[PDB]
Amino acid sequence: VPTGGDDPTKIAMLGLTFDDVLLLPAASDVLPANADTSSQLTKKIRLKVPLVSSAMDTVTEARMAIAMARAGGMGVLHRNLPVAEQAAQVETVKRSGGLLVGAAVGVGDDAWERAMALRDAGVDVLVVDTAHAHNRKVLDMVHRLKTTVGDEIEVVGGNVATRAAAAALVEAGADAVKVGVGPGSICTTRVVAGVGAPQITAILEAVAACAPHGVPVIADGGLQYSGDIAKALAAGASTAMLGSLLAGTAESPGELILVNGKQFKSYRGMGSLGAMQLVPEGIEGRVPFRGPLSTVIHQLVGGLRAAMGYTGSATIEELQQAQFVQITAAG
Amino acid sequence: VPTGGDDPTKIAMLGLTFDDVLLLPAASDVLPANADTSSQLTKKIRLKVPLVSSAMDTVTEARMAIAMARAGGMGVLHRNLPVAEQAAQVETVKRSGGLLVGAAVGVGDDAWERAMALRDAGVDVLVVDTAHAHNRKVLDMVHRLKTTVGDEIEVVGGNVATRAAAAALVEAGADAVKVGVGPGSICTTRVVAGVGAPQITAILEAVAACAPHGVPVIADGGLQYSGDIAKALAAGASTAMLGSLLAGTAESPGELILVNGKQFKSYRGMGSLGAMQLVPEGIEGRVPFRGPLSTVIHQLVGGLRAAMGYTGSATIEELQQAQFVQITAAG
Amino acid sequence: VPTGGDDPTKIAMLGLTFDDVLLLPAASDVLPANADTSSQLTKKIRLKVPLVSSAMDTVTEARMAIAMARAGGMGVLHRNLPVAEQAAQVETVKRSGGLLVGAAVGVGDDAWERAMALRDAGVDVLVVDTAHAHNRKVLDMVHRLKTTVGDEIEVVGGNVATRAAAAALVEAGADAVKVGVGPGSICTTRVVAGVGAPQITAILEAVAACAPHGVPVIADGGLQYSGDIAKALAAGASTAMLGSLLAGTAESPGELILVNGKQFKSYRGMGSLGAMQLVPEGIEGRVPFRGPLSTVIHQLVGGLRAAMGYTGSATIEELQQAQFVQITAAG
Amino acid sequence: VPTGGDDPTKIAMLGLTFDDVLLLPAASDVLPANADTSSQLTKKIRLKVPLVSSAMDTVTEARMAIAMARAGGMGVLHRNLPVAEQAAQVETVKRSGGLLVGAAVGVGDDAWERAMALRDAGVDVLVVDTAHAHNRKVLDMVHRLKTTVGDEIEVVGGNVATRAAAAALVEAGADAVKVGVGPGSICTTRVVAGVGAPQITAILEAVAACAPHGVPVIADGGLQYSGDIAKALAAGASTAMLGSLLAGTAESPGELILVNGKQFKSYRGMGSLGAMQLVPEGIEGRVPFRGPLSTVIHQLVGGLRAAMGYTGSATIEELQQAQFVQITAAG
Ligand SMILES: C[C@H]1CN(S(=O)(=O)c2cccc3cnccc23)CCN1C(=O)Nc1ccc2c(c1)OCO2
Ligand SMILES: C[C@H]1CN(S(=O)(=O)c2cccc3cnccc23)CCN1C(=O)Nc1ccc2c(c1)OCO2
Ligand SMILES: C[C@H]1CN(S(=O)(=O)c2cccc3cnccc23)CCN1C(=O)Nc1ccc2c(c1)OCO2
Ligand SMILES: C[C@H]1CN(S(=O)(=O)c2cccc3cnccc23)CCN1C(=O)Nc1ccc2c(c1)OCO2
Ligand SMILES: O=c1[nH]cnc2c1ncn2[C@@H]1O[C@H](COP(=O)(O)O)[C@@H](O)[C@H]1O
Ligand SMILES: O=c1[nH]cnc2c1ncn2[C@@H]1O[C@H](COP(=O)(O)O)[C@@H](O)[C@H]1O
Ligand SMILES: O=c1[nH]cnc2c1ncn2[C@@H]1O[C@H](COP(=O)(O)O)[C@@H](O)[C@H]1O
Ligand SMILES: O=c1[nH]cnc2c1ncn2[C@@H]1O[C@H](COP(=O)(O)O)[C@@H](O)[C@H]1O
Repeated sequence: VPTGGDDPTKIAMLGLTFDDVLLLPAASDVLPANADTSSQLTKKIRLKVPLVSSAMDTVTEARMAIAMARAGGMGVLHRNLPVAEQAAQVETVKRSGGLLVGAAVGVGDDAWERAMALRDAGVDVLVVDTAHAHNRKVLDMVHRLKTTVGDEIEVVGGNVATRAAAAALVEAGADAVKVGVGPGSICTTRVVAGVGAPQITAILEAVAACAPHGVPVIADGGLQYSGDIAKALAAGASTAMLGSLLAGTAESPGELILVNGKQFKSYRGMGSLGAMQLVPEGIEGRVPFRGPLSTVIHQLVGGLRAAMGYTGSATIEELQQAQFVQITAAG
Repeated sequence: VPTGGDDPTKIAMLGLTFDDVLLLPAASDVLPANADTSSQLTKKIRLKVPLVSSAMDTVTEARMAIAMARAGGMGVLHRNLPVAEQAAQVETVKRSGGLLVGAAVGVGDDAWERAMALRDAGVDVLVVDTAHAHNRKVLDMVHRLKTTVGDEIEVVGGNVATRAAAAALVEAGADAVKVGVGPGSICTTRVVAGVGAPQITAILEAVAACAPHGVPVIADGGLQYSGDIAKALAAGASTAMLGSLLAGTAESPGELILVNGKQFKSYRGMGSLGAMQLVPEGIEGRVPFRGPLSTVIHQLVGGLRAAMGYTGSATIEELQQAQFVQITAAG
Repeated sequence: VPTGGDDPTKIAMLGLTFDDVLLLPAASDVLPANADTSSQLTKKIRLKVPLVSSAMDTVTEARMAIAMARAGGMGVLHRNLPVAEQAAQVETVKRSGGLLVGAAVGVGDDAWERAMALRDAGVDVLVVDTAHAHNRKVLDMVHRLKTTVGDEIEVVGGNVATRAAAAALVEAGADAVKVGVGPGSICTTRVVAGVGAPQITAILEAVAACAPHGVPVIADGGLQYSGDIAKALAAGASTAMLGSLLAGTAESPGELILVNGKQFKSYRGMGSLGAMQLVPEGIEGRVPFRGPLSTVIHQLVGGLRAAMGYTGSATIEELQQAQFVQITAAG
Repeated sequence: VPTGGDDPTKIAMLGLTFDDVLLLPAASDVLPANADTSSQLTKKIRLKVPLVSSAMDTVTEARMAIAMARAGGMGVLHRNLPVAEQAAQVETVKRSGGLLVGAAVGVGDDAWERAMALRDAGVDVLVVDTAHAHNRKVLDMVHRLKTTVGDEIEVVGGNVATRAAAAALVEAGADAVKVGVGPGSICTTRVVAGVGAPQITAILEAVAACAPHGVPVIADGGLQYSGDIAKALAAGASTAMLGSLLAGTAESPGELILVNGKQFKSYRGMGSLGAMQLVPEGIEGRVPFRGPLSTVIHQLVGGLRAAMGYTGSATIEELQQAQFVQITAAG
């Protein structure tokens, strides 16, 4: 084996991230303005815009979930707060009309009670929200939710970064599989634990397990540019979950911060010391202030529309069949 | 598949840019001073110097087109201005002697009228000027022009970045095919849409479709150094179109700008907010002031001549047969 | 041969370092808090924590060896000092309870006398401490020690970076093989001599020779993050030796240094001019002050535990079977 | 073809530079102090130290040639000066004892007269000094010199970067072949002409043509560290020619320059505007002042000796059989 040892499987794959690839232009009769950006969030729920906001306490509370739903996407309410409060945020979103909303739950002691309170509040999507879904506790939670409230509520499981892990969630009954172990902008898992999976390869592998069962993949983490949304969907994801790209917006939690004449907002990992309050796997940082969500989403969707025009993709299902070119460091 | 999924065609190629390769020296009896730099712009038009200036409003108006023609190349007049004015710039270039000149047209409502006004003004080359020529509207425009005014006017189509797209333009009747989707110095398509094609690979692929039909390829975008001109031609292009490298010159539109003691000129993408006035795919920037065009062209051609000496290429047609070595990031 | 010449063996391998790989998550029922971090230092000695401190005069004297043993690892006392003093440091560590301790010896004139004085002082591990163990003098020293004091003392040999070199140490009787030629943070061997071996590949190759004989591999040098510890063990090492990561701690030799408002400690290679006092193969540098050792070890072990959770490794022997993904420069 | 087009030979090789490889340690009974560093400069001339100074007007005049010879290497006197003066510098070196000395000649009108004046002055080595030796004029000059003065004078030809070019020089009668097109620290040929060949691959290819005919290869350009000398020799070169590494020394031409409190000397390409006085292929720069040559050579040879110890190379001929590991950008 060229890289050492005698086991060809020790280094299992070459992992590509978004920056490693570009979408190739293809024959197109699709104008960007006329592309259909709708896509499956879950087996039953289709969004007008294939974007959901991260379940983080510096990204999604009720204000963000309302704005996301109104822009045609969805918010996933974070779970770093009392059950009663999270449930009350779900109610607040429902007070603002017939708006879709999701909410995160863990697999800890209080997770089941949280899930039931969220169901009672009228939540549409429960997101079983872990760093590692390839685990019997997580698979059991997904399965139990699906068997208990699955007729009325769609159940997302995550996160995973391999084909086997995605397959396990599918078998447990997940209505969507969320992909991303280690790629987040505020993530330090790669350096703390040495664990991760570059996101284009992780998506390609998860989709290989999920698409044949009609289960949509949510690409979660590592998206830095609107072009990354198109790349993630072309790799086969059906939606993208965004943290950093939405944390700078007016609708995200937190105050404006002024440093050296420029405006920022705080953005922190849910595994940072601050969020957990220990061996943290995220940092506390800041992102540039970006203005209203509606405006940010317009630009992100605009980039996606451009990609759909270049690739001749009339729908997201067509974009999922687009081809890449791999690029070098020089590119 | 080592990079993920089970489809070997999902990642279709490894795309190389100029910085990824060097020309290998070869047996040579060619002195740089004696190399013949002439090359086909189109099937019928041969230039003394294989360089044309970009159809951009911070690169080519009448002054630049005149200087380019006099230096042995050609200018392509930009189309971000009224039809009457563009036509009047064509006339101005013709007032300055028997000088070749080209002009850009789109495929919009006013494009046909623009094309006819340019023909009436005496234009030599019409450049159907789009970001994505692999499209029925663009192919139809090329074909219609070629069938209508093709006896007197050469018709260039672009831009493309794949073999299939180049083949389509050839079949539509293009007299030259322009290659470059995403490589421009002021381009943000790669980050906004996630779309692009590294230029050495794009040229190699376009040439595979164009050379067998005797259709010249114009390498457009991404050329940063005189050495890149030689690389582009060696990959099989017949001419290079330059934006950034010519925008700093006296003959380009725009005033001198002084910042921190150094001289610059503005250089902006035609897809920047400023040029379009929205989801822009270019930036507004600045380039160092470079002095007279004649001097810049002398240096660029000097570098090309050096390459022809090292590779033993007496003509551009010989240079098109030269070989590369691929280099690493360290190189 | 694509890279030149006609000999496929001239460039023998593609060498990967820690930064080139990530651990892939796998099915897991292992909680990080419940993982067993114990591992073989040598054939007979098992540590609670798979970490030993470098035999360097800015990393390990008696204070560090005591703290390392108490944290569940071990210190290797440096040998840049008189025999009587090194022996006295061994005694000092033994005065502090039933604590494991190692000590370095060379292969020079005084090395045997040093080894015997260390044995008399009660040392548990002798580390034959060289930059290049693939040498008859080094192999002879290992063998002689093992045949003379091997019933009571475990004998480590190093350093190596190839399968053949590791095999030679195994045959000489080593109780552990230490791997690392050129990877240290303060090392300049790569630039001075042009010699080295990227550490993931070096570990994979050494383990291929050592594991079949039940000889543990100590990964020595180049570990910059807690995640690198997990990577090294997953590549098949049984323990990691740390210099830079422990040199910033309270228990390391040397005073606090204040530069530009921040706190540092000096950290220097044993092949630096200063340490040898000439063609040095190390630098004299500084590392950020890190606080108490106990705290640093907690964080390092915390990262390892996280990796064990993600990979489903209940023990270090299980972690040694984990798989990698290779990543690109972009990642 | 993965990188584009249908011709597998268009991109002929993957070119490695020094930074792309490391020497692998091997079984060794060689102490660095006892290695034999002697090596063939030409078929007949063996140096004690395998180093020659570049024929550049900021590196080698009589003072440098004397110091190089005394250190066991050789200087090549530059030719950017009148014939009478260059000849007088050769005489000056001969006045200082039985010291070896070389001198550069071109292939221009005055080159033959220069060569004869140098022969009359007692030169030992004539270096036919060009940027591209794969040329009938250069091959003819080499052949004519060898047939005319070859009994008393060794004739070096260069530069080349391919197997074919090296083969041509061998057939012309060269006593050594100098390798390096584009790698020099002050070289801009790579960006001006787009031409070059990474030096490890260039050496491997040249050696494939030269070693079977018993013709030594001189590695010229791109050596930045003492470790690069060992790499070049291991790739099969017999000596290394140094510009940048020797330009900072007391014995090089030029005055000390003080900028921002630090000491430098000027170092310029022979293809820079300044040296030629136009399309330059070198820059005018500065290098840190390094002190006496004797000291610099001691450190360079010290690094080489270290490499010989690590690789078990008792002689340079043994070092030429050493193996590499290829490293990644991360390494
Ligand atoms: C505190 C939580 C959440 N984060 S996080 O906030 O940083 C985080 C949140 C969401 C997605 C993430 C995607 N990649 C990295 C971290 C992500 C990391 C640590 N953590 C775990 O649950 N770790 C863990 C890991 C493996 C296990 C296990 C527990 O028990 C069985 O096997
Ligand atoms: C405003 C124009 C021109 N630019 S530009 O100014 O930035 C630009 C100009 C010239 C060459 C370019 C080479 N690469 C990138 C951009 C380039 C980009 C956006 N644009 C389009 O026409 N986009 C578009 C794309 C695909 C389509 C489609 C329209 O309809 C069918 O399929
Ligand atoms: C002074 C000592 C120790 N260092 S060090 O302090 O920089 C050093 C110490 C420990 C581990 C190291 C891992 N890689 C690099 C250097 C390391 C380097 C120089 N050195 C040698 O012994 N060199 C040497 C090399 C090869 C030989 C040989 C001697 O005789 C036969 O073959
Ligand atoms: C002025 C001289 C010397 N230099 S230099 O000073 O920059 C230079 C000097 C020495 C080694 C060099 C190694 N690589 C690059 C440049 C090097 C470059 C330009 N030059 C040439 O002779 N160029 C040339 C090239 C190819 C030809 C040809 C002439 O006629 C036939 O084919
Ligand atoms: O602390 C953390 N460490 C690692 N990943 C996190 C953490 N907090 C949230 N995440 C994940 O990172 C995603 C956001 O990534 P981003 O959009 O690149 O910033 C989130 O949706 C989570 O999946
Ligand atoms: O706004 C833009 N975005 C992307 N490409 C552009 C834009 N404007 C012009 N171009 C193309 O970029 C080329 C100039 O590239 P440059 O020489 O690298 O600066 C032009 O000839 C166009 O093909
Ligand atoms: O001067 C030196 N040059 C090269 N390697 C050294 C030197 N001194 C110590 N080492 C080795 O570098 C290891 C420390 O590496 P680090 O943890 O990356 O700083 C040590 O355990 C030694 O194996
Ligand atoms: O102007 C120049 N351009 C390119 N190569 C040069 C020039 N002048 C000298 N050289 C070559 O560069 C070598 C020095 O390279 P260096 O040791 O990397 O600085 C010289 O021995 C020449 O072969």
